[PDB]
Amino acid sequence: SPGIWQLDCTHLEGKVILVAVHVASGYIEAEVIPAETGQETAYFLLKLAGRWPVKTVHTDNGSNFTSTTVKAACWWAGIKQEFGQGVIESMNKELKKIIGQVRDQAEHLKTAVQMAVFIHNKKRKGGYSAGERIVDIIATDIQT
Amino acid sequence: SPGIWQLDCTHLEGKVILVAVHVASGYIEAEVIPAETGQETAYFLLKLAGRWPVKTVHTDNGSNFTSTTVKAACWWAGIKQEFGQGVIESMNKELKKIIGQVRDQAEHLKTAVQMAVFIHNKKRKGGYSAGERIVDIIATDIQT
Ligand SMILES: c1ccc([As+](c2ccccc2)(c2ccccc2)c2ccccc2)cc1
Ligand SMILES: c1ccc([As+](c2ccccc2)(c2ccccc2)c2ccccc2)cc1
Ligand SMILES: [Cl-]
Ligand SMILES: [Cl-]
Repeated sequence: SPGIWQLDCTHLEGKVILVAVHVASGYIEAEVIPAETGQETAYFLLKLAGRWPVKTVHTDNGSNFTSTTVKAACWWAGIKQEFGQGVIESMNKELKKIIGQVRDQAEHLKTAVQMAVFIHNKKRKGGYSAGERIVDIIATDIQT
Repeated sequence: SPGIWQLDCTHLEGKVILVAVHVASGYIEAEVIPAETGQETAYFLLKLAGRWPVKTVHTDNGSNFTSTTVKAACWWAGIKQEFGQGVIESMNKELKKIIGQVRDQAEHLKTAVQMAVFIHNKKRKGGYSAGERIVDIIATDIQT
């Protein structure tokens, strides 16, 4: 299902990392956020939905989606919560693994996170990359 | 040329808006940044290059790309500066136009910017939208 995304937060170095995964492809979008709050979640959701066709979002922490600010962002962008596993578990530990490997390539964690996203999305696995798969899935979906 | 992006900053309400446009499609990515600095430009460049295949970036303010931090981000991500107009002028005023129209739909400007990106990218112009065009262009490019 091409419009389904998974969104969670993880923690590293006293900071919070919001990680979104496009389920059908394994492509990730991530941001280091200053605090685990509804405001940050809502702003990220609105940003993502303007960049990719987001129809439903799943999470492993349902409480992350209860705040008025998150519900208003889902309302405006027309997102609904996905009510129904292997891919997502493998992308987050793999993201932390890649972060660990490039941590010394930047001063700040936020920089290393985006180096990790870049490596993850371009890594051919075979054997296309997640980046190649999301664009194929969406482009195929557009054309009927 | 599918890997070319244009990046500039604009100003509204005492704030700075970084606007990136994928030249061949008119798709936009934008962020309200706290300051017009090399650090913010570099972080945005690294983020963008992990999400789309960025080969060259053009700007209407060449000085925006001279800081060690921006050059290091371009080095790491393998981006080069594009050395060689209608589309970009039409997207920024159009973004400010859409922002003006939704400004009262959110408290903060940063929220309205991302509502404006969302509307812009989904607007069918015919007659596909910029979002549809970038995915078609990239997916076509991948497959030879
Ligand atoms: C490999 C080696 C060095 C960096 As550099 C850097 C800065 C502090 C500690 C360790 C590495 C870097 C550039 C941009 C953003 C984050 C880190 C770096 C290396 C050479 C010239 C400029 C910057 C990246 C990859
Ligand atoms: C993010 C930014 C704005 C809203 As609204 C609102 C509009 C004007 C000033 C302040 C907030 C909102 C409406 C209803 C319930 C919750 C939030 C909003 C109102 C009307 C149209 C679009 C958005 C929601 C989420
Ligand atoms: Cl850094
Ligand atoms: Cl707001």
